[PDB]
Amino acid sequence: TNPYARGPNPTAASLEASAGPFTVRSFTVSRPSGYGAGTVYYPTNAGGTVGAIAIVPGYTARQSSIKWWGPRLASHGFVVITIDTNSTLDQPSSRSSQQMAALRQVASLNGTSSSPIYGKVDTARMGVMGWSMGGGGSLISAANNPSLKAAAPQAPWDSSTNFSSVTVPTLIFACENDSIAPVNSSALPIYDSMSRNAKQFLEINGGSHSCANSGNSNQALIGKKGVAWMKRFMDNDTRYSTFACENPNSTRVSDFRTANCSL
Repeated sequence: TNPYARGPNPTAASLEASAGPFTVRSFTVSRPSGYGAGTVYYPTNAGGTVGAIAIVPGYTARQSSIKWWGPRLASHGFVVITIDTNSTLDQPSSRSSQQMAALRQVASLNGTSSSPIYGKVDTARMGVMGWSMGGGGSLISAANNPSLKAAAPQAPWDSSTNFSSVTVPTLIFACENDSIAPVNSSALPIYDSMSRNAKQFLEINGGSHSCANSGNSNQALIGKKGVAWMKRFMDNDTRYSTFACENPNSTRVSDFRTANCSL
């Protein structure tokens, strides 16, 4: 038995719903250490300790842009911290440092008896997500921290597109009609550069730069893929191999690629 498997056996319907099986609670981090602000989402009675995911917004943006991932991921068995950065103008490298500082504080809170997540986290199993410059920061986090178990940035941008060192399983959400971080100069070159990992490229048909943000029109598919990826690679949970690695064969997807990802 896989010691990290949590929750009921997945179905397409349960992964496409607005929330999974677990009840979610949240709190604001009182004294954030190394980043601007944080909200922690966590499940009640997930059946064991769970991995932690840190999510960072883009340039000029705040937690609201990426908030929907908190309850969505937490309700399937993850502790999620969404952050504001020290300044909304921080660059991707600074976003990566703040993302890792947020994970370090979640690990610290796991050992803090007064914290609602006391004893709820497996601090050896962490993942990174983020939008735009926060997506580039997530790739920087993966490159610099290969002990991370999964990355799933959305519409990523960085000055450099070369992430060939990344060995962390990485799902790239891309937005077909992005005019801010255009797919052909950002998300797709980033994806192509990664030769050392399990990876996936999922481009949302007709999507603008904000196509995976809170309030987007593809939460069923995007949330299914995000949860399935984190389940498969943070929990080593082979019940999610098909969901994580399959082509959706959906009109909502304009481009799908995957490598080293077996059904």
